[PDB]
Amino acid sequence: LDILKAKTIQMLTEAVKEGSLHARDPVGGTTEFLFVPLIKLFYTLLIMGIFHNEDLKHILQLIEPSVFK
Amino acid sequence: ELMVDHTEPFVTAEATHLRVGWASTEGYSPYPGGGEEWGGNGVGDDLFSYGFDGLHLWSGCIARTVSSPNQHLLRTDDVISCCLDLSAPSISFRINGQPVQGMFENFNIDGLFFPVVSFSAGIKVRFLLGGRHGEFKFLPPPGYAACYEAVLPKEKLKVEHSREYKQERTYTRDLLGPTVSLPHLERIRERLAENIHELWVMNKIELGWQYGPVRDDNKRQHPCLVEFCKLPEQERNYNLQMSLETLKTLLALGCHVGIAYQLTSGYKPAPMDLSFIKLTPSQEAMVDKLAENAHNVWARDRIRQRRNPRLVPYTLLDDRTKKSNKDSLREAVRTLLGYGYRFRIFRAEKTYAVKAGRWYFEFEAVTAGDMRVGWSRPGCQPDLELGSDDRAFAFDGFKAQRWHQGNEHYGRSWQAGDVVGCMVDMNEHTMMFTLNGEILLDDSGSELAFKDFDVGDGFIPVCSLGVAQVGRMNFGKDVSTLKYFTICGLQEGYEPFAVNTNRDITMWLSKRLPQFLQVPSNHEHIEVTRIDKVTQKSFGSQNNNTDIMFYRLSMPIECAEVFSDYEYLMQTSTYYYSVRIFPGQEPANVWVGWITSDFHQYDTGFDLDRVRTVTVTLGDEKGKVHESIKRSNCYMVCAGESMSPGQGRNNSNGLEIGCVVDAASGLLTFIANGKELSTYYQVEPSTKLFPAVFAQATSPNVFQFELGRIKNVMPLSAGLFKSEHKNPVPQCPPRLHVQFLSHVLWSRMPNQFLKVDVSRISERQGWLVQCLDPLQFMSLHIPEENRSVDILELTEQEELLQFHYHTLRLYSAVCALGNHRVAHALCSHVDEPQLLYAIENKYMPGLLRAGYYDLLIDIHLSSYATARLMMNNEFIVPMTEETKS
Amino acid sequence: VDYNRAKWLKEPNPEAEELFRMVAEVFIYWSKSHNFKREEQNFVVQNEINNMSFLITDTKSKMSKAAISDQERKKMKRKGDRYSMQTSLIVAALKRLLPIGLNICAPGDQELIALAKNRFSLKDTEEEVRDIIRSNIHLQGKLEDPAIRWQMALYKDLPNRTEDPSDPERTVERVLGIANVLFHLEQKS
Amino acid sequence: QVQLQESGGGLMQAGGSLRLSCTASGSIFSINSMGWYRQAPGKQRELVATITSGNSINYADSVKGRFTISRDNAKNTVYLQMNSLKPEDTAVYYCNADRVPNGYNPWGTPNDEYDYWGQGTQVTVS
Repeated sequence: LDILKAKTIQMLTEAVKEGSLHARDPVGGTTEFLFVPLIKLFYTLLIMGIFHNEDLKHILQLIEPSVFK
Repeated sequence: ELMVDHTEPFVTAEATHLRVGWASTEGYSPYPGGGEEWGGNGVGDDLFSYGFDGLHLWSGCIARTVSSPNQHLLRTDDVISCCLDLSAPSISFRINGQPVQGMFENFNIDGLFFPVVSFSAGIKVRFLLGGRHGEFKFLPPPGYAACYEAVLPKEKLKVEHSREYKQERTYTRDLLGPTVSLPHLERIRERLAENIHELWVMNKIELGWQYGPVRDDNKRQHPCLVEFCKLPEQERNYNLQMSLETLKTLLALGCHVGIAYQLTSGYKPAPMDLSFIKLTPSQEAMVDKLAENAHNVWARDRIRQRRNPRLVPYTLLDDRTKKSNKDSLREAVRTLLGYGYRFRIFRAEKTYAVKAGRWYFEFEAVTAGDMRVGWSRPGCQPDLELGSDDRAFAFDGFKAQRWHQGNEHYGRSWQAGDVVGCMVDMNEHTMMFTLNGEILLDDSGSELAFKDFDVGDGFIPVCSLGVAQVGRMNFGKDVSTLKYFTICGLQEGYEPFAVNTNRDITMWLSKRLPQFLQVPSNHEHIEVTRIDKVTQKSFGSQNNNTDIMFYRLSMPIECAEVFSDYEYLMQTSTYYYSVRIFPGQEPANVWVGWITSDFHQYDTGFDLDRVRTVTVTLGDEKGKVHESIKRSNCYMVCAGESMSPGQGRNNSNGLEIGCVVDAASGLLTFIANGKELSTYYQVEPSTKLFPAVFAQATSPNVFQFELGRIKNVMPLSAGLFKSEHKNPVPQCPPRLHVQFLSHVLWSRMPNQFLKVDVSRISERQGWLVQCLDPLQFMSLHIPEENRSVDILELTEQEELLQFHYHTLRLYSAVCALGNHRVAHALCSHVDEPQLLYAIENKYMPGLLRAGYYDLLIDIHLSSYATARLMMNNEFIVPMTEETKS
Repeated sequence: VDYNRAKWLKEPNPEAEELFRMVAEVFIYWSKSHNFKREEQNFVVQNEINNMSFLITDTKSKMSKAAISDQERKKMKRKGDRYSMQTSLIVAALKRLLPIGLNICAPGDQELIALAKNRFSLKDTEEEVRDIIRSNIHLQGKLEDPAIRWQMALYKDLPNRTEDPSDPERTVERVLGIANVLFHLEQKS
Repeated sequence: QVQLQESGGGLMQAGGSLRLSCTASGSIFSINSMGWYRQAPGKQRELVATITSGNSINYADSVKGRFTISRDNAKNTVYLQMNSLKPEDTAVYYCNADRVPNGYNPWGTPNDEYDYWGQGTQVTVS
């Protein structure tokens, strides 16, 4: 679970940065394939409550930095 | 010999792949034989290479478990002394001095052999040679040379990658293409002998020598000093031999040969005007050829007797000796004159094909030659030349001409380093080239190479390079890398092909290894008719342009992993098939038998002597020979030799060759028209044999496979399909089909290569090869064909992609809704490192990525997630201090 | 112009820019005057001038009696083909100087040049197009794109910047002068 | 291939008579310049007296003593007789037949290595 935490956090940050820069080569060939499985995994982990307080803080900062500052 | 300084046992999930041995180049070409490029294949994975890993001998992807004192996987500080001998068929090894108990023998002697080590990753190795190239810790065996002694003349010995040109370089990869294999003159005779001996005795007199049959340095007596008229008979014969050789070569040089003072201790030599006469450079070159012939016969005589430099041919001979021989042999010529008597195609991945917009890329030409650059649709075929078909639009600067379904002149020629950029405006349907930053003038007044073309599928950057050609691809990921972009692309608004692209473009190229592919209906000279009371597969080819075709059935028959009346028919393990040759097909070009999955040898002619065979003789701890296992990728017999005397003209029904495989004993037997053939083979345990026939098309109907069965032997389908195993009736399920060997395949270069920290210096203690970067990849294995393909390569393979996506869907469905037993069962097939690599990897097909994510969320993180989500609605609060707080 | 064209691109000399401008003016006069084209065609037909000889730079090149198209030389027997609009020296000089002219203006200025050329295509007079450029000068800088980023980077890296982008009147005049020329070139191509 | 077989060189006290027979068998061409090469244990190799066709014996610094070397070209057979023996004469003697006539080679390198080095025998002196 801890390795999965670190992996999903790093790929989610890289994915949001890549989506921000709007590359023409999303992972899997489509932005849907880039995001949908990753956000599904993150959502399942959040439901299971694996993430601790710091992980939730980073998640909120990456999804919306201004509101959750 | 070579020491490993520190070997990580479990740096990755698997053990370190460390093998050392010798690999033989295929076809006597610089391309070596062994692990295929861009794969997890080391040495000893085919018949071309032979390896040893400390505990096992490796050849053809099968280990032998060699025994030795303190047998173990190679750990730190191991001498590993490998002794190669090629005059004899033996390659031996000694771990820490103690020889291994078994060598390889009868390996194919042809080809050039070199040492080679597959060191996986996370390892440190250091070789040993002689002299400054290393220190020989252990003494070489008697009659053996040093490792560095075989250095090519005028070359500095260095170590590099065996076959792959990978250098971990971005946008600067030298995508080098194919390489190269790498009575009237009797008076003239007498007078020439006279002149030669007087020229020599001038030098003899300058020292102070006299004449006399005895030859002692103290007495200064030189028997050759006396003139040829009075020359002693033995010395006369000695001089006359070289005189005869000189004049014989003079007349054999292509020019007819006929008739048209100083201090003298002895007599006075009187030479002609050797230096005064002027000889043309063509005459100089012809005399040089004569000197080369003289040194060649010298070397031919010498090689019978010690690895001297003169043993090298004249082409690589040292220039000092070459020039000395040239002038020495040209002196006599001057006396005579005075008297007056598989092109490789690289391209970007088809997923990056663009259907609209403005695009540009650069192609480098390090060496000018057979270079073509341009844009081609995904339907382009590797075998066809770039631009020679309507599917490709190419340009060759060296010949200065465009290519699309034809050849037409375009622009000027280029030189080394002349970058060529490719303007393409798909909206305007315009496409042309800029050579060294300037637009070509085409033929009369145009600038565009091609126009008015249907968009169809998106065009892809592509470049074809010929023999001894080096070029580089610059798609334009970074504008600073682009040099002449600001001259043309910036002004006309053409954007770089990969400026917006986040990651480097995967490159797909024409692969050298030819694989067996299923026969297509539209293929020329390939028509397989499936009829049906026994099923038959006949090949009635019509075009017959190609000479020899290799045909293989789709699925193999495997032998027993441990080698040992309808009732005995059901108990038996022998399986029978047959091949019937139609009339008009000459039997001598037909070979019927079995092959493994390792047969990738292609040639215009096939011989059983050219079959790659090596037999490892594994012995005992006492050195006694017990086992001699022979490997081969091809087991057939020749139908011409199997043809009984007179059957080529007397047999109206043709020749039938029946093959029987006994898997319990691993025995292959052949029968010719009811007559048992003396040729039989024995195979290894766990070997998969594919029915296969090689034939040269001489008639419209060549031959046919028959799946019938003989008495007390089960049909072939019984061993092929597990579902039909006890039924002796012959059936032909749709899965079984013939496959012909073809070169029409593409190969993908990995984006990340295994970086090696090789010393690249002539340091002491030997050259050091170290690699501490753990790199892994997932390999999808096709059980039917016994082959492996990287899971990333399925992007271009639509059928395998869809089937694997549906297989992952089936896994998810069968483990869905918290079926814990099925989840535990699937945990073996779908491993945790596999799931982690699949989710982390950026390069991945979308369908496979989604399937692996869903499979992960189903086998794990599913039951708890669902239970917690379902419970979420309820609220039960304990009465505790944290609750009060 | 072919002699110092690479230099003139590397550094857009004031003389380079001015020469491109007045060559463009000569071409505009030639295009607007129908008698100009007719008289040039008649003159070229009368004198049998080989314009492509001047178009192709005289470099070291020999055939050694290989691939002699004497049949083709006999095939061309058209007085109308003797003078061609592509072979005209005025438009050829414009093609040679065109990258320099594009270097004169910024990529956003080039966007406004394209819009103004579209205005010329849409039956608009020179002063009307100039007013349109003045009104739409806001698009420069506002129109941003990843490729435009490196275009601006290279444009600044180019040393000479004799053009004044801070002057809206000068920018509009440059845009107009490039745009009408490109519109006439579109008419002739 | 011309192979030279040398037999003899037994061990006895000084002053005894030693007989050595060297026979050359091989191609019929290039038969000339039979020589003996002496090499002591871990010492420099020296050239013993060399006889050629026509009874031409080439001497050196090692011919000191009582030598009698005679060759016959009919069967390429050489008889060597040692009468006076010295303790320093203990060495291995190799019989060679090189086409280099009498020990000179005007051509140079293309024949200086044109040697047929046959087998030899160890001569020991007490």
